[PDB]
Amino acid sequence: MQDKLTSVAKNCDLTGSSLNREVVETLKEFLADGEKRVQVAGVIGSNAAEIVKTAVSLLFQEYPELVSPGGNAYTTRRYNMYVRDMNYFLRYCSYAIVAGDASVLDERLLAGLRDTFNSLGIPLGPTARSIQLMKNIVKEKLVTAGMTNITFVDEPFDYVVREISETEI
Amino acid sequence: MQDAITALINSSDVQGRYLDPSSLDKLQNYFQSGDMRAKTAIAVSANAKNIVTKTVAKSLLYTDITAPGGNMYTCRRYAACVRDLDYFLRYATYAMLAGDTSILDERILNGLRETYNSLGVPIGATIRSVQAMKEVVTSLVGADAGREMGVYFDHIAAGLS
Amino acid sequence: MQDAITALINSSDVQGRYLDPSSLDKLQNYFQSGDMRAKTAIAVSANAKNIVTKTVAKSLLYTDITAPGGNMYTCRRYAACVRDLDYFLRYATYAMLAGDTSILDERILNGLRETYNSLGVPIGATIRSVQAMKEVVTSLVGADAGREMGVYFDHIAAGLS
Amino acid sequence: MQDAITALINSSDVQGRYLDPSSLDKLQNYFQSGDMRAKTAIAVSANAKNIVTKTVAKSLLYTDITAPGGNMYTCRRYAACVRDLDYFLRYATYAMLAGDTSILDERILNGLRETYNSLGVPIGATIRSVQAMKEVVTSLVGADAGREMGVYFDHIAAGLS
Amino acid sequence: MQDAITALINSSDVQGRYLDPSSLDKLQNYFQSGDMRAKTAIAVSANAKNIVTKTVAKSLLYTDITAPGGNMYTCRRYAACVRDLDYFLRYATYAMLAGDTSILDERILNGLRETYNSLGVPIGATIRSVQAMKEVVTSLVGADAGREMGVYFDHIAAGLS
Amino acid sequence: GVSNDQQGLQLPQSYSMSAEVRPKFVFKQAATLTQKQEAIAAIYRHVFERDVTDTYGFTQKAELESQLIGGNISVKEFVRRLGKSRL
Amino acid sequence: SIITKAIASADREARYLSPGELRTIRDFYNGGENRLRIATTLIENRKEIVERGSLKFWECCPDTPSNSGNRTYRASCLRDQDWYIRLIAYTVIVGDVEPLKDIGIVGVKEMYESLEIPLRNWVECIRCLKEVTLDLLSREDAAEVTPYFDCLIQGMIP
Amino acid sequence: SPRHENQLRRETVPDKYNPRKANWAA
Amino acid sequence: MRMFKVTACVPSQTRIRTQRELQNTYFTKLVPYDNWFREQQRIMKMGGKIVKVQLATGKPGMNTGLL
Amino acid sequence: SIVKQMILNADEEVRYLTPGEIHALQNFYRSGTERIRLAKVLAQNEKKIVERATQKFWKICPRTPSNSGNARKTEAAMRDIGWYIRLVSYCLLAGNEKPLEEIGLIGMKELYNSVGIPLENVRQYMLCVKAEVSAMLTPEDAAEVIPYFDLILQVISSPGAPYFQNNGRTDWQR
Amino acid sequence: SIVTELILNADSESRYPAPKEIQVYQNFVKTGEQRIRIAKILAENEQRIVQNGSARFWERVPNTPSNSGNERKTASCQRDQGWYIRLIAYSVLAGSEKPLEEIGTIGIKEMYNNLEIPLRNIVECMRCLKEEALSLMSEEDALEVSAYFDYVMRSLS
Amino acid sequence: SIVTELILNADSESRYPAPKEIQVYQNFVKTGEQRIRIAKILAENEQRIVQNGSARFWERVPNTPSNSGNERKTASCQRDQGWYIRLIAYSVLAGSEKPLEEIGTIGIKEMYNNLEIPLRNIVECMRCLKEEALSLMSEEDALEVSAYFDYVMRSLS
Ligand SMILES: *[C@H](C)[C@H]1/C(=C/c2[nH]c(/C=C3N=C(/C=C4\NC(=O)C(CC)=C4C)C(C)=C\3CCC(=O)O)c(CCC(=O)O)c2C)NC(=O)[C@@H]1C
Ligand SMILES: *[C@H](C)[C@H]1/C(=C/c2[nH]c(/C=C3N=C(/C=C4\NC(=O)C(CC)=C4C)C(C)=C\3CCC(=O)O)c(CCC(=O)O)c2C)NC(=O)[C@@H]1C
Ligand SMILES: *[C@H](C)[C@H]1/C(=C/c2[nH]c(/C=C3N=C(/C=C4\NC(=O)C(CC)=C4C)C(C)=C\3CCC(=O)O)c(CCC(=O)O)c2C)NC(=O)[C@@H]1C
Ligand SMILES: *[C@H](C)[C@H]1/C(=C/c2[nH]c(/C=C3N=C(/C=C4\NC(=O)C(CC)=C4C)C(C)=C\3CCC(=O)O)c(CCC(=O)O)c2C)NC(=O)[C@@H]1C
Ligand SMILES: *[C@H](C)[C@H]1/C(=C/c2[nH]c(/C=C3N=C(/C=C4\NC(=O)C(CC)=C4C)C(C)=C\3CCC(=O)O)c(CCC(=O)O)c2C)NC(=O)[C@@H]1C
Ligand SMILES: *[C@H](C)[C@H]1/C(=C/c2[nH]c(/C=C3N=C(/C=C4\NC(=O)C(CC)=C4C)C(C)=C\3CCC(=O)O)c(CCC(=O)O)c2C)NC(=O)[C@@H]1C
Ligand SMILES: *[C@H](C)[C@H]1/C(=C/c2[nH]c(/C=C3N=C(/C=C4\NC(=O)C(CC)=C4C)C(C)=C\3CCC(=O)O)c(CCC(=O)O)c2C)NC(=O)[C@@H]1C
Ligand SMILES: CCC1=C(C)/C(=C/C2=NC(=C\c3[nH]c(/C=C4\NC(=O)[C@H](C)[C@H]4CC)c(C)c3CCC(=O)O)/C(CCC(=O)O)=C2C)NC1=O
Ligand SMILES: CCC1=C(C)/C(=C/C2=NC(=C\c3[nH]c(/C=C4\NC(=O)[C@H](C)[C@H]4CC)c(C)c3CCC(=O)O)/C(CCC(=O)O)=C2C)NC1=O
Repeated sequence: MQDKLTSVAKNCDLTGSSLNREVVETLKEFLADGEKRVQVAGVIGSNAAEIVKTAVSLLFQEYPELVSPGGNAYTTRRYNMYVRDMNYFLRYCSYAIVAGDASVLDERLLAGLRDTFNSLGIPLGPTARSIQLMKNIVKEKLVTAGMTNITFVDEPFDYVVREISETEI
Repeated sequence: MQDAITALINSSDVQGRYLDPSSLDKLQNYFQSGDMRAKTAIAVSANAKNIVTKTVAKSLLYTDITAPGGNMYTCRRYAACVRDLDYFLRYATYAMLAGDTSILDERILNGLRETYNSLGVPIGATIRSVQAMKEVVTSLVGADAGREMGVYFDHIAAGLS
Repeated sequence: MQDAITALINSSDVQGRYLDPSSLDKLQNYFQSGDMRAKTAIAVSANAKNIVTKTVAKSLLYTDITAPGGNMYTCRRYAACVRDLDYFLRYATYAMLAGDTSILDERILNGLRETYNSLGVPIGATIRSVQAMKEVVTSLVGADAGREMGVYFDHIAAGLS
Repeated sequence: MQDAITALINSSDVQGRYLDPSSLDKLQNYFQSGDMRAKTAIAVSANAKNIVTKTVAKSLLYTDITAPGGNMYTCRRYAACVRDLDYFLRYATYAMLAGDTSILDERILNGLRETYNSLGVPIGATIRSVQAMKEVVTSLVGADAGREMGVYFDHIAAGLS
Repeated sequence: MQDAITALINSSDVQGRYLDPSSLDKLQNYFQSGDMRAKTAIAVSANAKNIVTKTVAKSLLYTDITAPGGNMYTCRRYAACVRDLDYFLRYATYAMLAGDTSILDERILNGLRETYNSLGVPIGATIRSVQAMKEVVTSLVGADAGREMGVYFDHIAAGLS
Repeated sequence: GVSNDQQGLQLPQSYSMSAEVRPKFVFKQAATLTQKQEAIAAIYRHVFERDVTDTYGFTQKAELESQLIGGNISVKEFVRRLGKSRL
Repeated sequence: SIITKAIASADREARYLSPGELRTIRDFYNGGENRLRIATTLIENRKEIVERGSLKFWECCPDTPSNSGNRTYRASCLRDQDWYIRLIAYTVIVGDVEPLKDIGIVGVKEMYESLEIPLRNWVECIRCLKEVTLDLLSREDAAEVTPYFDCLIQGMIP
Repeated sequence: SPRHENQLRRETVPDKYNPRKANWAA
Repeated sequence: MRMFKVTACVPSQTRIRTQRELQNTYFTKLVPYDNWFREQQRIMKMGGKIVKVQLATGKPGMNTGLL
Repeated sequence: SIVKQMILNADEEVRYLTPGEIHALQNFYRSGTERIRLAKVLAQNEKKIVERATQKFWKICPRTPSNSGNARKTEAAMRDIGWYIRLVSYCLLAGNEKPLEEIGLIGMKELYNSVGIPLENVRQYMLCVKAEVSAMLTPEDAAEVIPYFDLILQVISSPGAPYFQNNGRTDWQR
Repeated sequence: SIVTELILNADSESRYPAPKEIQVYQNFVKTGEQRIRIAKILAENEQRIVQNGSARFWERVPNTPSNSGNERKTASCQRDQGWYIRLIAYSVLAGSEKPLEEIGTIGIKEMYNNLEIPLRNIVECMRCLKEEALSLMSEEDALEVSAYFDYVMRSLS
Repeated sequence: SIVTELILNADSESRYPAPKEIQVYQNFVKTGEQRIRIAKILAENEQRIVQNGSARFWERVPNTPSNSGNERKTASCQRDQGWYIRLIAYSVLAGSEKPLEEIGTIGIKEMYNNLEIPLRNIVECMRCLKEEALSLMSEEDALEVSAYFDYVMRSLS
């Protein structure tokens, strides 16, 4: 996996344009938000359990059939698996927020995720909904902490959804 | 793997019969050729690094493969290609000693095309490299031994394609 | 691993003779004790966690070893000690069911002294906790069953030192 | 292993008390020395292979140890000695960076003396080569940083004695 | 392990000198006995099972070793003893072919006494069995080859003492 | 994770409890010969995917087995020698 | 990079990034602009660096394939020198030796042994380039740049 | 397209006088 | 081939986190010479202690005949 | 510590520390005086923070072992909280959370299960302690210290509060 | 025995014995009287079993080392027959073939090949001994005993 | 030695030397006179080979540490040449490359990189030594000696 700086530096040699003006501008823009990325990751790590618990409770509110008999969140075994996987998603999204690059998600979260979920019958719609709920809760916590320009926080979660959701149109 | 003797034995065994005179003649031909096969193996073993260096020089250097964005870009990929060529040369020597291409199919060619496609390794470029290696070996060990080794080099090239 | 029946069988086998009336009496005694042994095994299997918790509360808590500078200080070493006690209890139950201490010798006491000495685990405190576990098991299951489990716990403690 | 901070923290934690002012002064001293430690680590890392080359040249070459009948005779034993010296230098740099000799005890001297005794590796020559390595490092990084690194080189030599 | 040629080479290489005329004469002597060595090895290979059968019948059967309480009692221990005798014969053949006892010291006698003492194997009975096997091999292959094999049989017996 | 290229993961205890149980074999030099042979058969079933030792005439196995039964080597060294075997 | 190393260390233990690792990452993100300025200085002066260093290298190491009359060898050597100067600049941008190691240190000995180019000559050339670069950098910037030259030299030494 | 021998064409007056020599040699 | 008779105690440093079954950590075994450096490094890096090392098989200072 | 972690990572890969790791070590060394000042501040405010947090905790959760009328249990609970504050100070000095993990986090749930203390009570106590630490320290000192208390809480926060499948009423106790 | 088999089964899964294992253990220890009395009738009738079985075995297999005019060979063959009867009594007592396997089955082929005793002859003698011993007990008692006899024959083939 | 190799090949299968091993052993044994003669030739002409090879190698590689004007370096290089001739004699005597491997081949790259000796220069010196040595014996002996010279050269590469 790579972070933003590593990918940009390697692309500098790959593309043959070296350290031109556009690369310098993108590097400066990225470095301007680095402290905010670290702060966002700190907030996510300090409130991980609360975020996951809130998101899973809201998911079971919006999908009451999940916890009913025959549902996928039926029994504490599957409930614990739900919580565990949502923690996985939150952890790797925090990693991607720090790195500024989505390669960590590609290599350690999304590679083979669809195969696993098809094998185990894990529904993807509720998975995307839970990721979006976690994203909303993280945004609420960041607004509470006083952060202002936190658009990049949307990038991992949304991206993950786009990678796991099926094609409808 | 099976060599020429084992290939003839297996051909006779599926019919449940001893080696017929034609198979015995093929066996005697292999036994007679074993001396030049050992000589070729000695020469290739002694000049393997030079062979691979000349192969890369006449096949891959100063093309786009070694440029950034090529598949031999960075020293790690260059060394990986050199290692693959070393494997090809060594197992061509094995097959030349054994008198048949079974070892090449078992240890190299089974799924090598799929692996190369997955990794983005250009098949045409490595086929060109194998043919250049065949020319280099022919230049080193002579015409007859070069042709004998080129049989297995051509087998490798066909298996890649 | 060995049990009472196999122990008697081997004792008669080294002599090359069938089980004498003394050995048959011992075998019958084991057969009669089997029902009580099964009841003790069921009770200990049902109350293993409670037994270990009561043992720790009785012997190890509020002593020097659990205070800072002791071997049961920090949560990791506390958990390790609890896990060790759980294994002691389970293998004592195994030995009680078998009627022999051989499983304790080969599974628990093999290399345990050396590991404890290398790691600095206090053997005196371990023996004290084993005796406390014997007392707790006796208070749970009864007197005779407590006596049998106690003889196996005493074998463990003697093996430790 | 442990470093200076970890050693002080553990020495305070076994007593169940915060870091006393003596420990805080020691921690401040380590933090102040950290700049020199990092500079020395960078310098040693930049010259590791040359350091080992000079060590062998000035300690072991052209002595009876590299002559036939010596322990550094044959290429494999020479290579083994060079490998050992490389590991010695890397772990001494680790210890100097950490400001603690515990890593030397855990990952250098842990069974090394017994291995050398069983293999017939001359302990006197090894200590001489370690001292030569200390001298080479001192000549590279200066007298003060050289002395600081020589503390851990001398710890290695004393452990091997 | 070492054979005769490698032993001479090692002794000469420790001095860092070519093989002196005495070592060359010893090498020629070893070279001129290779045919007898091969014949003896083939004969022992062909009669190994019968040799072990005769050895057991001559030195171990109808004694207290095979009686209950003896170490050759039960089928597993009898099979283990026969297996050990087979190992002794095969490695003595290896040593006879190699012209050196290094194979015995490195693959037979390395801590054999310690394992025998730990398990209670009677070393005196084993040495008697080795002598019986030496006598059987001498009676099978002749006087000269019998004595040649008996050299390594005596080496095994001395190693067991 | 065993290295920096491998991720670390967590499994709730409920998933482990509900899952099928692996029968784990531990080799002890004090165990009887039958139990040692059972552990050795387990080693063969894992390394070779099946006890192929008798089928292919793995006679050298005997020596290895002795070195394991007498306690000279461990299961780790036994497996290492099996991996380097001709079988 | 150090960001990637910290993320991998946290991932191995199945834990979020600890406050200390976050502090380290924040410090390097703060230093990123200074590293970018240093790398820009390296890039803008790469041609003079390569020119002076190559002249010095052919003075001190004349028996080398680039200094043998072959135009292609000399051109390839100069291209490689420029390549390594640019790689050091990019790895200065990143702040750790990881990009330079991944592109031109892992397998460099094998690549140049296959090319039949002596690695000691490469060490001499990198030494000359390092000296020329240090001539035009402040001591503070040299503290950032020099260790990558040293890493390359160590990776090139047989 | 199994033949690539046409693309393996590999890849004059010296550009330096007195090559591979040191300055100011005694 | 040269063999080392090695006695060691290698406790597990992560048994609480992984909840692996308890294993005996004090062992004595024969390690081939070619694997002993790596084995010793592994034991050292796991925090274990190497108690005794002996050259069980082979002779010190041998120049040939190692196979 | 951070130095120990870097050395262990380098030794696992059999290599010297990279220039970036050395620079991170140099930054950590430069931050040492501030770290020591923070540790001293935390040490000097230990007793008062513990006392106020105990008051708040007993106001919040009365049905606890530390509020069962046993003086030994109360002393043990206050001692445990002081120990966790001490471990946080160790983390401040060491530059990472390793002292906390190795002394009071690995096996903490198992320890409290064996001793008999409900972990939700421990979590509420630690939340009260975090509130007290935030109240006493300056905003910068709190911003530097609170993350370690949040790290402690994250270990014992699941499963548990919050609960959302309710009407929000808390007076159902009767 | 059955007890050690159940305990090892539980130990391999790192768990206390399951209720079904406990029930099997209790059912086994209940039959101790029957096992002891079967072992007793096996010990008291060992001589006649050996005599009748050897007579029948020599009747059907005359060309055998024991029936070759050697006194010591005949004596040792009858000793072996008695030893295997004793081992089967041990197996009856233990409730499993473990004593027989440990004492006289593991390595039986190697031992008897070293002695140059044909294995088919010993299988025939074991069959004769089984048919002689089964006639001296109730059919319900025989269920165990015959099985153990089969264990000797299968291991010897 | 090849005898050790074939014995170990037989032992790896826990089996007496098969006819292939015995044939190899007899073939090796029957060439003892030739191998001893080759070893004597190499020992007697060691200084001549070293001198002529050093001359040719310094002509081919003028820029080498041997002829950099350092007397000790020249002496060390010539001693190395003599040592490798001796090791090739050992390998000829033993019938295998094992003495050469265990004395002068395993770790040769590490040792010479520590000494800062270019490996290509040593390869060229070994080539010159091989050319000098093969000119002092018949073709049949040259076939055996060149194999081990090529082994050294390949280990350096
Ligand atoms: C060289 C002629 C061309 C070339 C090669 C190249 N290959 C890789 C990577 C791999 N090559 C293999 C090959 C084999 N697997 C086998 O089982 C065998 C039989 C012995 C062979 C030859 C494999 C497995 C890999 C992947 C593992 C690895 O990366 O080492 C690379 C590197 C690719 C990368 O992205 O790093 C390269 C460069 N590439 C060319 O362009 C040449 C034409
Ligand atoms: C608790 C009563 C006492 C205590 C225990 C304690 N032990 C360790 C370390 C280990 N304990 C074992 C135990 C076993 N090994 C075996 O083979 C068996 C039989 C199946 C058992 C029970 C082992 C292997 C270890 C090593 C570590 C590991 O998990 O592999 C510790 C930890 C020591 C440390 O962290 O340094 C502790 C605390 N200590 C006391 O003070 C109690 C009296
Ligand atoms: C060089 C200074 C001296 C020297 C060294 C020498 N060592 C060996 C063999 C071994 N050395 C080790 C050493 C270590 N193991 C560790 O874990 C560490 C800590 C990092 C060290 C230093 C080991 C394990 C071995 C044996 C295994 C192996 O080599 O792989 C030899 C070879 C001995 C032989 O008989 O072949 C030598 C020569 N000898 C000297 O004379 C120098 C003074
Ligand atoms: C027969 C002459 C005597 C005898 C032998 C006996 N040996 C064992 C056990 C072992 N024997 C060995 C020996 C070797 N194993 C090897 O791999 C090699 C080198 C190829 C040798 C020499 C070993 C290691 C053991 C222990 C492991 C095992 O059980 O096989 C036994 C079994 C003893 C027991 O049951 O513990 C026996 C009976 N015993 C006699 O009484 C004869 C005089
Ligand atoms: C100059 C200081 C030294 C030197 C160099 C030299 N190089 C070549 C040829 C090549 N160099 C490369 C280099 C790289 N490949 C990569 O992926 C990278 C990125 C890290 C680098 C730097 C390559 C691929 C080649 C092959 C040709 C090509 O570019 O396609 C030569 C010519 C070799 C030949 O045989 O033609 C030379 C001379 N020579 C010296 O003497 C200096 C020490
Ligand atoms: C009788 C059914 C068959 C038969 C037997 C026979 N046996 C021997 C000699 C021996 N038999 C044993 C047997 C055992 N040893 C054990 O440890 C066990 C397991 C408990 C058994 C069964 C042994 C050890 C011997 C050797 C002598 C001794 O006891 O000391 C002979 C004599 C052979 C000879 O002298 O060469 C014979 C004939 N022969 C038959 O024909 C029957 C099929
Ligand atoms: C000559 C062909 C090349 C050459 C050689 C050279 N060697 C040295 C010094 C040493 N050479 C050795 C060699 C060996 N040690 C062994 O154990 C073996 C295996 C039998 C060999 C071959 C050693 C140990 C040394 C160090 C000195 C010593 O003998 O104690 C030098 C001098 C190095 C120095 O810096 O003094 C040289 C020059 N150099 C060439 O250019 C030739 C290609
Ligand atoms: C073995 C069978 C089994 C059971 C029973 C089980 C229980 C269970 N009860 C739950 C919730 C809940 N359960 C309760 C209430 C209570 N529950 C009780 O057993 C009490 C009698 C009662 C309180 C008096 C409440 C209030 C919730 C919602 C918690 C929340 O707000 O998230 C949940 C979480 C899923 C959800 O919120 O729908 C599970 C899994 N899991 C299982 O696998
Ligand atoms: C540094 C690692 C470490 C910790 C944490 C630790 C804790 C610890 N706390 C204990 C007691 C105790 N701990 C508490 C604590 C609590 N009660 C409450 O209401 C609170 C919510 C909670 C605060 C954490 C209580 C009440 C006891 C007394 C229990 C008893 O008397 O049985 C005990 C048992 C008795 C003793 O050893 O004194 C231990 C081992 N030991 C260690 O080595």
